[PDB]
Amino acid sequence: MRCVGVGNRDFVEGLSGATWVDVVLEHGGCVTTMAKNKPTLDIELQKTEATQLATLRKLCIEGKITNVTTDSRCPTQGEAILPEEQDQNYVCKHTYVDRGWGNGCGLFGKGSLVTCAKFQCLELIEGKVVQHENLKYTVIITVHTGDQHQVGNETQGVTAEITPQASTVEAILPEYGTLGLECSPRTGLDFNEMILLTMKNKAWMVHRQWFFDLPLPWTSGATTETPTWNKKELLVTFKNAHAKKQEVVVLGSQEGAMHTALTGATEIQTSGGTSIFAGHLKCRLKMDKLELKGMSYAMCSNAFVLKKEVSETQHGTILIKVEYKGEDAPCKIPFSTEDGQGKAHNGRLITANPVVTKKEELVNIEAEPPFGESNIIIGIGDKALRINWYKKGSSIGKMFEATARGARRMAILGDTAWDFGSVGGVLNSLGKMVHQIFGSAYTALFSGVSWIMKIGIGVLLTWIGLNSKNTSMSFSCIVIGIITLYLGAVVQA
Amino acid sequence: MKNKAWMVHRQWFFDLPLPWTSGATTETPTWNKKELLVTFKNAHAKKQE
Amino acid sequence: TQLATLRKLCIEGKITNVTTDSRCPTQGEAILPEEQDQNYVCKHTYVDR
Amino acid sequence: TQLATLRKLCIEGKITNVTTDSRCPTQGEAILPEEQDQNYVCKHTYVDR
Amino acid sequence: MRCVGVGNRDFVEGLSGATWVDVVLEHGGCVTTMAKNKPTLDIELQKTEATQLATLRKLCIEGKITNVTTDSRCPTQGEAILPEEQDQNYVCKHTYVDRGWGNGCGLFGKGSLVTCAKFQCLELIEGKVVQHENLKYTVIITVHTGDQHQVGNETQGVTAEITPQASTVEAILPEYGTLGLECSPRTGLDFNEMILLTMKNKAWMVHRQWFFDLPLPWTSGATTETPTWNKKELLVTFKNAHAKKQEVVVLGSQEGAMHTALTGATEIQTSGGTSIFAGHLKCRLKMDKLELKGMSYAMCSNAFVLKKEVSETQHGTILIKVEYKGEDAPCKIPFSTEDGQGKAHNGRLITANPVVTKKEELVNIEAEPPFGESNIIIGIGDKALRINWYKKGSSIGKMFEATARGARRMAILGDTAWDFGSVGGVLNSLGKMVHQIFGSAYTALFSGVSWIMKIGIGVLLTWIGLNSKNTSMSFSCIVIGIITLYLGAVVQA
Amino acid sequence: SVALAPHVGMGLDTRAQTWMSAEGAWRQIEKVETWAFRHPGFTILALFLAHYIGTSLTQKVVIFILLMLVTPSMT
Amino acid sequence: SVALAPHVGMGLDTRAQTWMSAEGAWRQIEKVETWAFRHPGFTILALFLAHYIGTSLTQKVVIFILLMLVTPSMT
Amino acid sequence: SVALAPHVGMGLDTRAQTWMSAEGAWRQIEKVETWAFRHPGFTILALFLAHYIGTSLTQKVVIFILLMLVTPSMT
Amino acid sequence: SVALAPHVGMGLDTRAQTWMSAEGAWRQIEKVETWAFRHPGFTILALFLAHYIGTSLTQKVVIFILLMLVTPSMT
Amino acid sequence: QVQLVQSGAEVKKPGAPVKVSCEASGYTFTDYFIHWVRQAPGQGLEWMGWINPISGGTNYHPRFHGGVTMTRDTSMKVAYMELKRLTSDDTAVYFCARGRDFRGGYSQLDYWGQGTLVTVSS
Ligand SMILES: *[C@@H]1O[C@H](CO)[C@@H](O[C@@H]2O[C@H](CO)[C@@H](O[C@@H]3O[C@H](CO)[C@@H](O)[C@H](O)[C@@H]3O)[C@H](O)[C@H]2NC(C)=O)[C@H](O)[C@H]1NC(C)=O
Ligand SMILES: *[C@@H]1O[C@H](CO)[C@@H](O[C@@H]2O[C@H](CO)[C@@H](O)[C@H](O)[C@H]2NC(C)=O)[C@H](O)[C@H]1NC(C)=O
Ligand SMILES: *[C@@H]1O[C@H](CO)[C@@H](O[C@@H]2O[C@H](CO)[C@@H](O)[C@H](O)[C@H]2NC(C)=O)[C@H](O)[C@H]1NC(C)=O
Ligand SMILES: *[C@@H]1O[C@H](CO)[C@@H](O[C@@H]2O[C@H](CO)[C@@H](O)[C@H](O)[C@H]2NC(C)=O)[C@H](O)[C@H]1NC(C)=O
Ligand SMILES: *[C@@H]1O[C@H](CO)[C@@H](O[C@@H]2O[C@H](CO)[C@@H](O)[C@H](O)[C@H]2NC(C)=O)[C@H](O)[C@H]1NC(C)=O
Repeated sequence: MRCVGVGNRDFVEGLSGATWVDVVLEHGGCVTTMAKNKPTLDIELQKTEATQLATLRKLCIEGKITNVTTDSRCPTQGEAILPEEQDQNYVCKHTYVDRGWGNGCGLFGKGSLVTCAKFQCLELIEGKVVQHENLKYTVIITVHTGDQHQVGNETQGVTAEITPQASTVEAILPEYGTLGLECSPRTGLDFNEMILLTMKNKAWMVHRQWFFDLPLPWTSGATTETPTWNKKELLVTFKNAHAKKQEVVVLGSQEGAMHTALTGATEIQTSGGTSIFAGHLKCRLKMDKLELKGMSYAMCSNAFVLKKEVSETQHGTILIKVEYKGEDAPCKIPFSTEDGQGKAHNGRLITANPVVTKKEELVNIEAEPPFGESNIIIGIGDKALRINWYKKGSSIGKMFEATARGARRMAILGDTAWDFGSVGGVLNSLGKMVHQIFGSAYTALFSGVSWIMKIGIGVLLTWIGLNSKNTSMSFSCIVIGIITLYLGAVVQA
Repeated sequence: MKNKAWMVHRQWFFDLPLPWTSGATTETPTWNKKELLVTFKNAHAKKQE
Repeated sequence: TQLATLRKLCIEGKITNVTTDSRCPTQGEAILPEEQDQNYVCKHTYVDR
Repeated sequence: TQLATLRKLCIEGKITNVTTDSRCPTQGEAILPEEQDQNYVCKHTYVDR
Repeated sequence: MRCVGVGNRDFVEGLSGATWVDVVLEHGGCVTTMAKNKPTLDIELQKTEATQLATLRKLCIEGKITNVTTDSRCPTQGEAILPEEQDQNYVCKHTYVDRGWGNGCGLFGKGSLVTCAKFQCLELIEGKVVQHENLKYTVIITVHTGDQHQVGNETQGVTAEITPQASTVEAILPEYGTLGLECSPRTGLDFNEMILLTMKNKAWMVHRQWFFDLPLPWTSGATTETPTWNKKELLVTFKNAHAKKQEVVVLGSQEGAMHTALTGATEIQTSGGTSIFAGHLKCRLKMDKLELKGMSYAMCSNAFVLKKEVSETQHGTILIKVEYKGEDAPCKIPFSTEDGQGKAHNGRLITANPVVTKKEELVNIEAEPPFGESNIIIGIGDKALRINWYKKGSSIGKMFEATARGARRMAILGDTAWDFGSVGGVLNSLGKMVHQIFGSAYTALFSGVSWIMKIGIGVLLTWIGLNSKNTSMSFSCIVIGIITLYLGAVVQA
Repeated sequence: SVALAPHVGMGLDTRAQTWMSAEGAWRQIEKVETWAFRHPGFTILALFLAHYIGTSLTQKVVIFILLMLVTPSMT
Repeated sequence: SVALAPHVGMGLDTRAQTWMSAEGAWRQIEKVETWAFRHPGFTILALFLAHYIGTSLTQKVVIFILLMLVTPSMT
Repeated sequence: SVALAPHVGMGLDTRAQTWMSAEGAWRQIEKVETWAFRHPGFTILALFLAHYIGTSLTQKVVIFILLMLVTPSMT
Repeated sequence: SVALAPHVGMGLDTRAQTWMSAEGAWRQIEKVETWAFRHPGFTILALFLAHYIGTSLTQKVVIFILLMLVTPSMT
Repeated sequence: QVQLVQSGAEVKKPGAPVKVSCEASGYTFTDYFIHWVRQAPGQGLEWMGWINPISGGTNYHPRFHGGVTMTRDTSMKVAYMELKRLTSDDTAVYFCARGRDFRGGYSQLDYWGQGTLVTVSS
């Protein structure tokens, strides 16, 4: 939705051939696609919502206990039995207590005792898996037209629905042609192995095999009037006291403990129909049909005026707000970036065709300036408005920043990050394959390791590598330890 | 607790990650270390809830 | 016979009167007038503007 | 021109009211109703009694 | 019992051959002195109450610049002179400014100008010396009779005033005789080397040289009109604006910087007299003519009943508040202790002679029980009130606490800390002399070292003593280093 | 959280059964077993780390057991 | 209990902040530090065990750290 | 006077609490720490200076610590 | 306080004379000299420390200068 | 009730010191200034100095510095003032006013005295 200053905009430039670029869309941040002689676009995945949810298992968190019973036997006579043990509603445990002539038993010793009490859960947690083919990926696509109001405006764009039923969708941009989206909704987040529990008005996305390993009593989740709770012994606690009688009490509301146990699990919106944020999509952008607006217009013959001071985005990109004081309203904005002490055209536009649409309307021109001091000219002739700017940093700075950004992208996305901005490529595909193999091998080893334990194992691996005489083993241990330290320091985003 | 008391060693009840009070039977208490209950989610680093 | 309450932790919590102040990136830390109020609990975060 | 003031700083001050309340050993901390106010500054200290 | 539960009291027991014990009386905490046949009595120093202060000099914290007059002479000529330079009410500075034809001078070049500003300084600090001739001391002495509402009562006592003129006094206790105080205020504190500086309503004790070395204008204190200041430029800054002219600006109020510069100084009182607190002196307690309260009193024959829960003070001394239920009013309480069904009588009795004065007023006794469980008996027959106390602790722990207390005393007090419980011993005197020599040599070395720099120097010195082959100095360096670690961890009381 | 610091190992031991003695005696062992059986891959990594640090078999076993216990519990 | 098995280390990592990421990142470290500072006696026992099993200094340090981490966490 | 010369080094001391002891105890170290955080390059410069003058680790460490204590304080 | 952290060394130098340049140029040196003059014994102590920590003459003089500079400013 | 009452009308010849006084009562003397304002016959009001009786510091007007002296004498709560060498020109009525300590209260004066008029003639 035309995000500028989001800090995660991830510029993507270039086209492989047949005019398409492969990009990966994530909830946090955009992608900015600026090809030659095509309108630039600031695309992102806005929200993913599951239309219909199937409840698979429902644990419970609170519990009320009623109808406490108790049967006892003399020591030698064996195990005590209540008729209500076979009732699935009741939960109970056998204990051994001492009996005697004061307890009514004729023979001294330790006698068996079982005390069965009713059980029902006041509140429940309601895990409900998502069918992977009832999703709805909503990609919002702005046009980056240089309008007056859209600088960071999050309500302006074109909406395209991406579902596994109809993945390829041509989003008709207004006056810019029809962009072609060939997407892959089936390879995002693997919702098959996720359960998406709901708690109470606060849902979360949880990995499938963990919700099956919660020490809470479950149900079938069959929307039945009277449920049959399994493993009810987890809530109710049976205290044998001084080994003379057994008393049963409920352990209490597990809401806080469950909230604690959900740390590291991405949250999710559940207002109205569920809407899954914090997801990624792999839409491939086919820009065959994207035309420009003003390719048929003329050049402006009059001057420009700055209406808001220029500012630098976190990614080094300047933004310019000019107003055209001239009579030929449909026009083009001449834009040359004069370098310091030389007229070298080193800075390039990020708005494909800076166009003034009306005399009254303002226009936002986005442009990447050179890393040095660089003037910028917005007009024609000697009365041309000249913006002076000093972008700070070095090209080595951008290289380091891009390397760190790509390392993070590979950390969250994994093998899929190799396909971000990947215009075709054959070496890139081989890198993706080898990364797939190594990432699967690493994920098998380091699954379920903590924030700090990953760093500890990485330090241990590095120390082992430094002190390994075998050159191959030493190099392997050092290399894997460094990346383990990185993953430990970036995990739990 | 609430109608269920326990005997706990002194130095552990002073080391519970829960917000305390003076215990002065005051009408309006002053909870200390309230950050243990409330959780601040920065979401996508664009707003805090 | 008689018990002296020494400290009282709390277990549940209700939250009301959510406020928020923001500053531009270079302008520094944001301040709410209600930070000095012991009743309120809050944390500073960095967001993009 | 058009400077935008921010982060006013106190180079002087005044105290006006000062209230004290102390409690006995193993009776917990000694809170005040003014502790929750946002204009009162105060510190806990132990005193032999 | 004016001093029971004061948190810093420390017992002195045992007298010399002439039934005298000397003691140092610090403001924080008292001294409870007991002997074999003398009544235990609380002695606490209260105030020093200096009078007739002479003011040496007056530092002044905020000034006012008036009558800014200037004179500029043409370049290649003598330096500018103003008549206000000779005046002692004015502050002036010489500088060089650029003078051309536009400034009026014939030939170009740097010209000299002066700006004499009339210094008038608003708020000032008065530094006052106290002479030993008029230094005072008030000492409250309380033989803690078994008396109702006397425990920790600061309002009850027999004051004794000890000034350098007639330092030796004799405090007439109302019933137990007359204690003698043959003391020396000369060695109590270095009031010759101190300055009392009074800012607004507050004041402090500061070292004389530190006060004289303060960067603040000062004038001799003679209560004269329109005083002449010295070193005025400490509150006047002259700024040369691009070597064209200069202006005079007074700095401002040095109150906050002065309060920060006073960290480490001990605060004092000013309202209602000087009344310096935080002092200390050394008394020699002459208990020759003290007598107990009727050693020949007939022993009580009726039982005693408790009236307040027995509470253990910080130092482990029990407090028993009993009411006598008999008719023979003047009698001496029968007190005895046991331990594990054995009358060990290891429990001592601080209150020397527990006599019931009136039989209507309840009487309270302070006793020191043994470290084990002990049963305390306050009667003669089977009507005897029996108190059992369990005193948690160990004798080794008691020894460690006493050693730590003694070290803390040897840190607050220097060579004079060896006379706290001295009975004029031979070993104690030799220890005092050797500590005097070593402490003089040490504090000569570390005079002025801060709180953290002392710790750093100590750890460096112990590391040096650990790596020196010459053990003759390795041991010395390690000992000095540990002493300095302790002093750094104790300083800034 | 609060549950992460159970009141176990303290000096107050009496005759009466403690609160959830039977349930709380084996919860740590059960959670360690569940994590280990749900993440079998980490077993070989723990073996690898133990084998390249333990010179003797006793040190190998000690390090392997400690790594097996610590990682689920730090989770 | 439930809190003893946090949803950390699983394969679901995204851009958005997880539930109690900031709070839950350091809870284990904080509880280990609190237990260690409240039971200083066990430090010397851990040192003793590490010293009589670690032939080399690296093994000593590894065993000592593992013992320091495991015992509060098994509590 | 100026705060540059506080009355902390004089030998005179007593039982009573000194003026602004609580703040002045750690004021200097807080200033040194905040200066070090503000300007981290001088850490590298002091490392280089200590490494090119200190033959022994004791010499290098003492020079580094003194140099990192002087610059924030002598400013 | 605030006076202990002066605005010295911040990269905002210009041609115009700064506020209190003349005084603040030498306040620190005056403080060091007056402290080293009012407390002569620390000169002996610093000489001892430099002699017993400084192998070479340059290391000795560097240590001595740093010791005589840090202590007046750490007061 | 808080009020300031002067010493009373005084007359002296040129070249003779005069000691105009100002009584203070009803409030804490040490917590407020005495701003000692002046007013010539049928002329504009002219402030000429205030003193802080908690400390005794004096902030004279530049015109009157050295020519006048002011003493607090907090024992009797009486803010005295003296003129070193009274001249024929300096004939006026000298009010004493109460002001607050802080900056906002430097220039606010409440509970003025009636004013000791000093006539100077030969
Ligand atoms: C320092 O500067 C002040 C002014 O800021 C000087 O005060 C001045 O004092 C003279 C004293 O004779 C005043 O002159 C008189 O003026 C009145 C005006 O009506 C006139 O009637 C008298 O006959 C006499 O000429 C002068 O006005 C006054 N300046 C003012 C009030 O702005 C002060 O003298 C200076 N200090 C010195 C020079 O030592
Ligand atoms: C379980 O306990 C409840 C109440 O504790 C029992 O409810 C009783 O129900 C009968 C008729 O169904 C009433 O006449 C009684 O008054 C109820 N008891 C009350 C209200 O205390 C119930 O019978 C018990 N057993 C089962 C199997 O539910
Ligand atoms: C974002 O875009 C919308 C629509 O383009 C802007 O809403 C317009 O606002 C202007 C003036 O602010 C009005 O004249 C239009 O009528 C609005 N159009 C609508 C509501 O459809 C909006 O101002 C832009 N900016 C923000 C921050 O939302
Ligand atoms: C906190 O929120 C409450 C409600 O959310 C506010 O209560 C309002 O109180 C005023 C009068 O006190 C009523 O007129 C409003 O109708 C209330 N708002 C409601 C009911 O939504 C309260 O003012 C807020 N602030 C504080 C400091 O409590
Ligand atoms: C704090 O002190 C001020 C005065 O120092 C108190 O103000 C009082 O206010 C009431 C009316 O609100 C007046 O009737 C009193 O005369 C005032 N006191 C004095 C000494 O004049 C104030 O009540 C105190 N407490 C608070 C919370 O401000």
